[PDB]
Amino acid sequence: HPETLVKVKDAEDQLGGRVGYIELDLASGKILESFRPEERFPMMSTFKVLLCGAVLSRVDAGQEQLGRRIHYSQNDLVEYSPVTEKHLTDGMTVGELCSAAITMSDNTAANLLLTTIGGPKELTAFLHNMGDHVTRLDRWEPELNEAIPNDERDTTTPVAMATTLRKLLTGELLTAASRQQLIDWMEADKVAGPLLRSALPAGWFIADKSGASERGSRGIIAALGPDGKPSRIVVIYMTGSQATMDERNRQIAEIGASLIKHW
Ligand SMILES: [Ca+2]
Repeated sequence: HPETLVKVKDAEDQLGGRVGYIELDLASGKILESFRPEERFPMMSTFKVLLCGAVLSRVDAGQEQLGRRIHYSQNDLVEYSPVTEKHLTDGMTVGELCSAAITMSDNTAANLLLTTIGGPKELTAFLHNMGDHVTRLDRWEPELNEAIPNDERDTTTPVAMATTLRKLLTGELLTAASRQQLIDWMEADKVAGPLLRSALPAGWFIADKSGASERGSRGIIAALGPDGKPSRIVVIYMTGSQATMDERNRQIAEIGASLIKHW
């Protein structure tokens, strides 16, 4: 029942640490509501959407193909690689790797993709090149995660991430086909059930990507809207608390319910 902003502040009171929140209109790009919009939070696995954005950009520039098959070895596997560990013989295409990174948060998939473009620093250059001088990626998986306190490495701000996500999903930075492919992968997210999706009514569209660090942090970026069409971008970051994963998940779910009931 509580207003979104009230619920967000409540969440922070309960969890400790900091909670960052922003809602932007997809069409206009106007900020509808926010909390700690310009403060830095760790991106965690939410960066994987940006990564595949840079990938699709290379596809649009004719420097990459989603169908290009990549072979790797057991030496390349890092923690949490549910998809890539199953394809040591047949490998995976660039498209499949992006699907795995986004829909399953596969870590090796992200690392392989990062190699195709020259590493974390090259992703940062891509961000700078599209007008995002705030967001920065510094490390690989899984080090880029968890999460030492307000160390600026591998961080963004609610408003920076939201603005950058809007530029990727709308506008002419990517071709229409690539824009659709990006949101398609996000729609198929398979590991964000307990979050915003748990509070979404029937017939609503949602495309999202979550992130998490063993202890302290949690995040979700999403494009959602009623009647099977996305109309708003929501970004929620949490960090610096000693609360359990269950509590973190619950608070996000409650913030999502407030957003919907007050749409
Ligand atoms: Ca507070």
